[PDB]
Amino acid sequence: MAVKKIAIFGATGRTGLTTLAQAVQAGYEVTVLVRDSSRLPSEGPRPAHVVVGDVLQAADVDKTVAGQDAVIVLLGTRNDLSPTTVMSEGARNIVAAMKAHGVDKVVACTSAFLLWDPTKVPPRLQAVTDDHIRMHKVLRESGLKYVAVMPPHIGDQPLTGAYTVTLDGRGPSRVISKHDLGHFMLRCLTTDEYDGHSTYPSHQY
Ligand SMILES: NC(=O)c1ccc[n+]([C@@H]2O[C@H](COP(=O)([O-])OP(=O)(O)OC[C@H]3O[C@@H](n4cnc5c(N)ncnc54)[C@H](OP(=O)(O)O)[C@@H]3O)[C@@H](O)[C@H]2O)c1
Repeated sequence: MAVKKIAIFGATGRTGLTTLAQAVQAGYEVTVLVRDSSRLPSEGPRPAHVVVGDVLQAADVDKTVAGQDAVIVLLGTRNDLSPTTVMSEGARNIVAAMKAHGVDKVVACTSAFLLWDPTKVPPRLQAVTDDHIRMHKVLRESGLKYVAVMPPHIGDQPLTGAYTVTLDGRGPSRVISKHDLGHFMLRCLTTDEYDGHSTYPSHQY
């Protein structure tokens, strides 16, 4: 069940690339903000609008949010586990841009670790999780219609469209395919029922 319009942050990442592809195939008119467009597939279905810039730069974010109906956030740091503020700085700029333009809907990916007992989060992942927590707080405090997508391990299994979604939020499987995760990000554009909730998509493959 697919849908049509939007801006994607993090479209060049693992989940971003398939979310972008699914969004264009679905019929969405998609804008992306990318640091470097050579990381978009010079092949795959082409976004309506590519803007080159940095989510840390407010004016770049403002340009990419202008005129959108909703915002999808798949920012991340790849396999870099170092301390970072990119996601929380990005979220702050996204919130400011959404407020200025009257955009209300943001679907943003952090991590299922925000649903764990904090004493059980793997220490090596704590610096990244800290910035996920910072980003989530920014989005919660914004008062915008915010779906918090908190996935467990992101796998590479093909798209099923058959995953489960648990609200607020633990969840019985510890994996979600990147393709199913992107499918779910876009599904969240089709309904208000997850707004203000945390969501944990998962599946057994
Ligand atoms: N198992 C897992 O890996 C797992 C589990 C749970 C949650 N998560 C979280 O899920 C999210 C998505 O992960 P993923 O692996 O699909 O993403 P990823 O491969 O880490 O991609 C990160 C994306 O963010 C973009 N980005 C980074 N810094 C930026 C900046 N300053 N300005 C603009 N764009 C920037 C990257 O662009 P560039 O291409 O220019 O770098 C890329 O598009 C991440 O937050 C991750 O921590 C991951």
